[PDB]
Amino acid sequence: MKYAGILAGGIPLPKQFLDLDNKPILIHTLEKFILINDFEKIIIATPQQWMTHTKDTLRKFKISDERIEVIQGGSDRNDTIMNIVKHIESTNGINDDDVIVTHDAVRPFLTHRIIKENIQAALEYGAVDTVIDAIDTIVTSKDNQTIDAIPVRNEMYQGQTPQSFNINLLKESYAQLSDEQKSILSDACKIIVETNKPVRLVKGELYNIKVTTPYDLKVANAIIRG
Amino acid sequence: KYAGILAGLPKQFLDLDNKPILIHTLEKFILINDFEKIIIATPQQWMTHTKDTLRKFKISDERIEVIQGGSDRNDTIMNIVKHIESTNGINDDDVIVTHDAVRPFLTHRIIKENIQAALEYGAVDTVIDAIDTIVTSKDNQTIDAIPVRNEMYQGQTPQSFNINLLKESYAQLSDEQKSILSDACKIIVETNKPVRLVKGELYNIKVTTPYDLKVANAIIR
Repeated sequence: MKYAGILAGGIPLPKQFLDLDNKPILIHTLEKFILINDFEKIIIATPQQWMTHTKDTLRKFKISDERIEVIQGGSDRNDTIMNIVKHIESTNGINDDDVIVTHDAVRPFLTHRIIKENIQAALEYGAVDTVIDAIDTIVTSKDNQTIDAIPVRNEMYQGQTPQSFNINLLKESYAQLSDEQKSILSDACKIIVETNKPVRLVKGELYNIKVTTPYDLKVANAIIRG
Repeated sequence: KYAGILAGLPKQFLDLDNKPILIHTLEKFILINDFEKIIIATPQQWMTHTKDTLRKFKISDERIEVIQGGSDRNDTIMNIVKHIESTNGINDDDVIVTHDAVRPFLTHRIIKENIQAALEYGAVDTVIDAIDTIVTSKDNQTIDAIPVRNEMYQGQTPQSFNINLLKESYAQLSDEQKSILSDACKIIVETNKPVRLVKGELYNIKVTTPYDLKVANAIIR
């Protein structure tokens, strides 16, 4: 079975509640998932502080899909994903072949194609990162002052989301980490990488941006109209 | 201090809010008086159009000169410095701020900081902190590594240099080696000199694709 985990983080107002053509970013994102019947549940995890606001917002914009549930997020991105896993486990149990497609609420421009390919790659390979080829040259620095290296450009990618997993694999790898590894690891796919399992790449889109700044909001208002 | 604006219908003539990208870029350099010359290097076929475009948009600065570009980006940078050499000579402390014409959103701050860093350290890259997690891959299919997030930056332009240092570094390499390293700061790196960082802006994008042009019109509007 296939599940969606929508990560709706905190911060005056979290950016997923900003308006994009008179509809909050969160609603744009959710509408993309509602149109795929493959998902058994579509779970929005958000800090307690924003839970009622999330529920109210879904109602205001006539979201009525019976698969949507709003739950409390965790202490970091990965703890939030594991809260979603525990919610699925408590309500439906977990099957051998279950996959979860996790995705940032402030990325409203992912496509049907991206979601369906994430599901298929998660079933085939167990772990999936959505990335694009680096738009600008990647430059590395250990001191925030001088160049350390300029790596080979065709090997560099910028990560987006979704990030998708066989759920049992994600549980086993998260259990396989160190309290320090859990403690500093802020990427979900790094959980898999660091327990030395393969992570497949799904190519994103240049417009699959994260809306975090005013500049992003300007671009997002342009994207939403095309 | 010299400006070298690299101009490869070419994308720098595409309209951005009803004014070509090249003019947007040039206007930021014209408002910095430190520059002794502002040189636009572009292929022969585009020199008069370039000149005409500057006249059409009331660019009236005696420091602007349009010269013939080179066989690649690095050969064009060296065409610029050789033009500077033939016209004015080179002083010990001369710097050049090189910049892509299709990056119209650089700021006064960025240019001024590029000037200080070139005078202080000899070589400078304009970069921004990586907005997304950087992932590496050897097969274009599976992750190889996820490097440390705070060490990752995205390179933009300007890239600015003490001119004698750049002459010396380009002279000590192979032109085949030069072309396989087409980043100017990568060539300085490979000639064993340090490169200082100046922080750009998230909007200091290059306008190369139709999608980029849409984003650029969104930024400006």
